[PDB]
Amino acid sequence: IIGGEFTTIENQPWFAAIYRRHRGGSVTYVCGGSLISPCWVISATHCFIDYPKKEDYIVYLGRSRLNSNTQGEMKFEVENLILHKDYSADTLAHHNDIALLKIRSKEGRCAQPSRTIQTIALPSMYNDPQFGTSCEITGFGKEQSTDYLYPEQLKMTVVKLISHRECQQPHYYGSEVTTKMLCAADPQWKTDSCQGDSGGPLVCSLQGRMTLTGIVSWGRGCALKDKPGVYTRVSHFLPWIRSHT
Ligand SMILES: COc1ncc(-c2nc(C(=O)NC(=N)N)c(N)nc2N)c(OC)n1
Repeated sequence: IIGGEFTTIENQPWFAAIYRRHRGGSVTYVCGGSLISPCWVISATHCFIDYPKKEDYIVYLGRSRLNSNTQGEMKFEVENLILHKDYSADTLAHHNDIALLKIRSKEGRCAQPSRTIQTIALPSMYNDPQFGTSCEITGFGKEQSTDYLYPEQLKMTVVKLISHRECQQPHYYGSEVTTKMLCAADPQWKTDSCQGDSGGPLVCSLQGRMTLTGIVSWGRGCALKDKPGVYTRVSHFLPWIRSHT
């Protein structure tokens, strides 16, 4: 997250931190996700496509920090790793950049909800906010594009929905963007998601309800003029989400 502000897990209690085991026992951060039900986290397929084996991954919930334990957190193995059959990688774009992780603990359990651990609602079918709507994004990704390190503390910021007609322009992303994608950005290009934020939530207030409108997917740079952040448009995948769960 370029710009924005620091936060803790209580503000975004559905945020999931996804890590990978290494040969030689290193554990590195991979991607954010969102708890949509006690046993299901949702995320981006591109996060996992190079290491598509479930035993390599660990999911944490209720965790506000990258390399220290947060009081109250729950740790899971991935019982099930579901990548979208129609995934494709463009030069920038990712199509169908959506994945599901089934989580179960060493003791064999799913998430118990708490002050630090809650679910996020999914949108109603094909129902998105108007462009110009402010939504919020969360993740452990870089604070600047040049940074080598990821922040140790979870961050969030605000970006505004951009119309497809507008994202569709050349000047912008041209045809790279599709109707199964959304674009969002700061009017000044002052704040954005960046590397490390992929798979995390884009949450919008919809009918007085906090709703998972998008999943951080791609962009050209972070926080640059005419290069919004691109998000998997969740309201176009509900049957996929419903079937595989
Ligand atoms: C050298 O150009 C370049 N720079 C950054 C990314 C980049 N962007 C994002 C992202 O989400 N950006 C955004 N929302 N604005 C991401 N999660 N990860 C990445 N590595 C990239 O993509 C290959 N290319």
